[PDB]
Amino acid sequence: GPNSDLDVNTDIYSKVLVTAIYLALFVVGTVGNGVTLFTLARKKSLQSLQSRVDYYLGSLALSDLLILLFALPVDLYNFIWVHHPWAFGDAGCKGYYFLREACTYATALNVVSLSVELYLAICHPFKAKTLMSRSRTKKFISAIWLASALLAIPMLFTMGLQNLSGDGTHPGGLVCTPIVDTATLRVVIQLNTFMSFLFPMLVASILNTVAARRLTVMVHQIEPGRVQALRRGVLVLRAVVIAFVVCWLPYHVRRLMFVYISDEQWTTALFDFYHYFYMLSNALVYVSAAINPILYNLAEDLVEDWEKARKLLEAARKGQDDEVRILLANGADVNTADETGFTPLHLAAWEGHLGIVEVLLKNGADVNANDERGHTPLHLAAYTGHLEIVEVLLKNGAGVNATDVIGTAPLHLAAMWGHLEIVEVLLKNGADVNAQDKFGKTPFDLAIDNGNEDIAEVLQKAATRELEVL
Amino acid sequence: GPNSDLDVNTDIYSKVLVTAIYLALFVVGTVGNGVTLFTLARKKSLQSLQSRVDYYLGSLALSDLLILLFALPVDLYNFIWVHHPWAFGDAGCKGYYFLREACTYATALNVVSLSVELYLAICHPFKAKTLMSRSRTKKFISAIWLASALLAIPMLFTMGLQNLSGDGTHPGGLVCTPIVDTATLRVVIQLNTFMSFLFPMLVASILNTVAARRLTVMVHQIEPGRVQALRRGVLVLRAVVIAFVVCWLPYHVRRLMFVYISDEQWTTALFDFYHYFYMLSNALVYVSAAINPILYNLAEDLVEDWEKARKLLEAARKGQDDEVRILLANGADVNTADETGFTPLHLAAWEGHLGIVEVLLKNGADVNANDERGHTPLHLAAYTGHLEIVEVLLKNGAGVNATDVIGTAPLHLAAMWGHLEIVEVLLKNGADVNAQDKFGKTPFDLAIDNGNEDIAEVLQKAATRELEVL
Amino acid sequence: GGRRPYIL
Amino acid sequence: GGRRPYIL
Ligand SMILES: CCCCCCCCCO[C@@H]1O[C@H](CO)[C@@H](O)[C@H](O)[C@H]1O
Ligand SMILES: CCCCCCCCCO[C@@H]1O[C@H](CO)[C@@H](O)[C@H](O)[C@H]1O
Ligand SMILES: CCCCCCCCCO[C@@H]1O[C@H](CO)[C@@H](O)[C@H](O)[C@H]1O
Ligand SMILES: CCCCCCCCCO[C@@H]1O[C@H](CO)[C@@H](O)[C@H](O)[C@H]1O
Ligand SMILES: CCCCCCCCCO[C@@H]1O[C@H](CO)[C@@H](O)[C@H](O)[C@H]1O
Ligand SMILES: CCCCCCCCCO[C@@H]1O[C@H](CO)[C@@H](O)[C@H](O)[C@H]1O
Ligand SMILES: CCCCCCCCCO[C@@H]1O[C@H](CO)[C@@H](O)[C@H](O)[C@H]1O
Ligand SMILES: CCCCCCCCCO[C@@H]1O[C@H](CO)[C@@H](O)[C@H](O)[C@H]1O
Repeated sequence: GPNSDLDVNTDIYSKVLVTAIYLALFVVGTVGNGVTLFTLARKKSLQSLQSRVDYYLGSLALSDLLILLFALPVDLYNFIWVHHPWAFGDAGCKGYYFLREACTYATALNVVSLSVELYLAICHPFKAKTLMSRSRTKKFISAIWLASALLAIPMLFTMGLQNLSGDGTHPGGLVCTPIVDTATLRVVIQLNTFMSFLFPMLVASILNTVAARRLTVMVHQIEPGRVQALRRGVLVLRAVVIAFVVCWLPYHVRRLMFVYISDEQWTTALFDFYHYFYMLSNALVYVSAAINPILYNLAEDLVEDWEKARKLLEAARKGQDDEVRILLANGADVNTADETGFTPLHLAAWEGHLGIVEVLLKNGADVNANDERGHTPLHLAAYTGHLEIVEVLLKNGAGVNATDVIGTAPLHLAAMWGHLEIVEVLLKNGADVNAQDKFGKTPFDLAIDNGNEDIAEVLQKAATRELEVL
Repeated sequence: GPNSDLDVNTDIYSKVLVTAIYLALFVVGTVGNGVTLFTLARKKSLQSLQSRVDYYLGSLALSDLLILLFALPVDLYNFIWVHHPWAFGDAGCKGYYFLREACTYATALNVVSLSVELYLAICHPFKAKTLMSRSRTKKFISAIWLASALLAIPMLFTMGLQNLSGDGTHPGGLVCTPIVDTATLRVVIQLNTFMSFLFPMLVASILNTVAARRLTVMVHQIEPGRVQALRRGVLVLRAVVIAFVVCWLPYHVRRLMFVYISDEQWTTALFDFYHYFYMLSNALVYVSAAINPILYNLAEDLVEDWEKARKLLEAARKGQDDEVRILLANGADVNTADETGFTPLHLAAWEGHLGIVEVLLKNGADVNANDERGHTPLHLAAYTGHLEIVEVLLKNGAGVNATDVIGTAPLHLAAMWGHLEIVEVLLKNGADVNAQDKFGKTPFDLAIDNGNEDIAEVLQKAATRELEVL
Repeated sequence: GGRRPYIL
Repeated sequence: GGRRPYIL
């Protein structure tokens, strides 16, 4: 009767399991981040960059402890176990949601700032020696925390206490909930998804990628100890960014679900699903708070994974059949990619190396992997002129009508570069004889363009063959 | 007597000249930004990226109009002409400072977002075709404006009305001024300098540089019309970033001057200087609001300047004496630099090309230009082994004791690579015989390391020679 | 349906 | 002197 509607109906097993995960993440997170904060505080580094990096890691540790010590216990009591009434008053309702929002901005901005300091260390060392200072980095970290508090102000006005009992008078129906319309709530949830998640993680990913490549080039073409440390920092920060994106995506999907699904679609089934989804997505938020100190400890492991992946790329290109076998057996990432977006399979198909292609596919290589322009291994094989690789690829389930950013299909590339044999085999496997690129060019048009009169003929024949169908 | 202290004492000529600049920037800025807003609003683009870019340019135009229509007239009346009393009340005082702050964040965040969308267009075209959408860019621009308003909230609490007349009762002593202590004011001014200026412009500069290089490589390795458009966008955005940094640096210095200079140092001379500095720095703020529409119109000019600079680099490296003469006469930037930070002089000194070095210096090339590791042309000349270039460089005023990030001087490089003749000439010009790198290596130590026993001898002689003096 | 969640 | 500006 009085507060029946506010009942959540998650089974007791769920609550106990989630409580176990929450308490496990509480101790792992508090010990990990506590030890980090303590150590870094008592630490004095000769090298400016080491000091500056540690200031950022100290910020990340502080934000994590605030969520684990203050947010987690409140969440466990009032959102996992006792859904109504809210125990902690109006200020507690606003303070809880303010703290959580502000901590996401602080984490995101600390990660982006870290990725900028590393980028400059690697790509502008001489300017970085002068333009950077310990005391200026401290001032900037203060500005980050103030900016994070300012961006979280909307939660003070969007969240509050409401009595959702039948007639709004029963004390059991007193809940911490949004106190603004859906239109207003949509705006604030989108602000957080963009400015704490999508935008900052996209910028940290770009800076981290460019820094990693530039380090490889500046090494390939110095201080051994600096390169070793920078390579660890880049790879740790990459694991931090990936960990952040995986852990926060469900949370942002859940909040968008809350404002985008219409009343009519809110069945009890969907209501029931939501409160289970809440358990999973809030668990992953506490994983986010606990994982960074563990990632710092796996720095040498991350360098090894990276060394293996990069060795498989050279093995697959250079034509070292044996090297590829060994590296795969170890556990080297078969679907790793270089600066262009080429996987080992891309590099194998490009250079010939029928064997290495067969070995890679067998281990479970993505046959339809796209480089940054949308070229599949089948594109590369058609372009260079290797029939056996095309047959092997098609066999393993390669898309015959896969198109790049310009709308170039494999049949376009076979016809353009005078590969009659390949034109034949692609047609046989269901290649559209009149596929057009952005500019209306068919395989036939490209055959004639490059004075390939024999291949224009077979394509004419392929075209008239379609016409007889009707 | 009653409000004498509040008198500013800028001459009438200053006020009239500044009024002329302000009114000139008002019409140029309002027409330029007005035409931009009007056109872009009525425009429908087939290509997603063109639409998305135009949404950002429309934001930049709106922010500029708000400053020119609302901030400029209030500034002209109450800060240039009539310093006291403030005419526009408490809400006008807070609103004026809130609007200006929010517009800087909106400009900065729009520029960074634009530089991300271009980076992805150039470096991740295939993923950009799918991950991006017109409606999602509009939602993100809304979040930017909300974020900008939230980051400007401190100005609502830091600025207000005060009566600074002798006894605080005279209506003429009513001023719009900070109403918080210096400690609080310092915090909010630093927040703006970091989050509207330093951080966002550093991120936009990195993304813009990487995109420009990556476009050159991906071209050198396609859609002619897309490359042409992207090259214009990168170069326009580069001019926008540089324009922003030049126009806003004085303003941030003036605000830091206001909170960092102590009462005792505030002489009437310094007070008088400040109010002149205010005229210049606020003029440059309105230049910022007026310049972007002009920069869009110079897109082809920017591409030409860029083409000339890049041709001078190839001319100076390849050894085309004539090509360099012609390109300099045109007006090609003599102090341009490549991805490594090498100027034409760097590339000339590196390849030999005594003539081209002499021609470049004569035109006013920076002789002590640093690449990204701090190598001067003299470093490069010493490393390769070109005596005549070292003499020519030293003559023109090259630093004989210039050190890279590792602390390597030219004498280290001459000794390391078996260049006896160069060791001699560097010593003669005041090269410290016992300069140490970060690892304690002297030129003598490096001579012995690389089995250069003859050069170790001359350096021993150079070392003992010093000892006989002192 | 119509039973929306109250917990964000 | 101690006469610091009032205009930010
Ligand atoms: C950051 C997460 C913390 C959640 C738990 C906080 C419990 C605080 C309860 O104390 C009181 O709550 C009242 C409610 O309005 C206030 O009037 C009063 O000032 C405050 O002292
Ligand atoms: C009672 C609940 C706790 C809420 C307040 C938590 C502290 C907020 C973060 O403090 C920040 O710490 C940084 C050092 O890492 C400083 O650079 C910065 O100036 C400072 O603002
Ligand atoms: C939940 C996030 C809470 C963050 C709240 C904003 C904190 C930033 C306030 O400024 C900082 O205050 C410190 C004292 O605390 C000073 O030592 C420091 O110099 C100053 O810059
Ligand atoms: C006599 C010449 C006939 C030309 C016919 C082609 C159509 C003209 C160009 O149309 C416009 O091109 C823009 C690109 O500049 C698009 O962004 C816009 O959406 C589109 O409407
Ligand atoms: C962006 C800069 C805009 C500056 C111009 C604003 C002029 C508004 C002056 O109106 C007065 O404002 C008071 C504020 O305290 C009100 O209380 C009062 O009723 C009203 O008479
Ligand atoms: C005294 C002048 C009045 C102050 C208010 C000026 C308008 C503030 C900017 O509006 C923003 O315009 C964008 C379109 O580019 C939208 O994306 C966004 O949703 C919207 O919020
Ligand atoms: C001085 C600059 C002031 C900027 C203030 C920006 C606040 C914008 C709040 O969100 C926007 O509110 C609009 C209301 O019309 C909607 O149209 C739009 O969709 C929505 O996202
Ligand atoms: C910084 C602005 C980036 C805008 C992105 C869109 C670039 C489109 C350039 O023009 C178009 O190029 C095509 C070649 O791809 C031509 O086929 C077409 O005729 C022409 O209109």
